Amino acid sequence: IVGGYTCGANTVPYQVSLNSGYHFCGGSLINSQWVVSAAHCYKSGIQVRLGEDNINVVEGNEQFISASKSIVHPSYNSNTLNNDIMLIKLKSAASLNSRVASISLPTSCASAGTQCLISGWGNTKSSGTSYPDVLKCLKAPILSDSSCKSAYPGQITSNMFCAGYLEGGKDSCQGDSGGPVVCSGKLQGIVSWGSGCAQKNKPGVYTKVCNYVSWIKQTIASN
Ligand SMILES: N=C(N)NCCCNC(=O)[C@@H]1CCCCN1C(=O)[C@@H](CC1CCCCC1)NCC(=O)O
Ligand SMILES: [Ca+2]
Repeated sequence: IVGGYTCGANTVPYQVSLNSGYHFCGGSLINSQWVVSAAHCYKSGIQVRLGEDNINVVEGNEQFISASKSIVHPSYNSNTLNNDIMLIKLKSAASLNSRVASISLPTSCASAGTQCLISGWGNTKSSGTSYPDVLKCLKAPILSDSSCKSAYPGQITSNMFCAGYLEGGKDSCQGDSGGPVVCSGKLQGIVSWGSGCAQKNKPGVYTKVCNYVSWIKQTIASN
């Protein structure tokens, strides 16, 4: 997260860290047994880490659970990142508590202008590399689809939306992938892609979760 702020230990209890010997992507707990992340974060051998703040220090509120199965969206296109969403099931249910909680799915999509909270352990430098060990947060509004499509001509589909600032300075970045974009208490987005980080006229692009609610519900009930 570039231009963001330290969230504060466990203030975003639904945030998860996907670990394969190291943290490689973020994710969101939707219930005691299921996590939603980005399809491009797909990998074999994933351990889901919950109740995390500093990812390099065992602080006492963590829950480390292995993934039993991963399901990438049937229409995921790795070339364009359209349908960038994947569901991960935990080998055993997590114990929900004040520091480990699930995030609600949207009943409807949000509109441009709505403020959202994006979080992660990704790079904090636009022109450089510096990875924080504690969770970073960023408040940013959903931008109009016209602003989004003007920035990325011919690359934005109906399954995507832009969020951030056209002036640059604040944006998600490498390492934030798969992380949550929560607006009005609902999971509205998943950190997907962008062009660099915090660059003028190059906002972040996110998977539009509201379009996948039915798929999510059907898939988790049958697995
Ligand atoms: N930058 C912002 N605002 N948010 C960070 C999102 C992180 N996602 C990626 O880096 C993804 C991860 C999967 C590989 C690609 N990669 C990118 O962002 C690519 C985007 C392109 C990949 C192929 C489909 C078209 C878009 N580029 C990164 C960059 O431009 O720096
Ligand atoms: Ca820790």
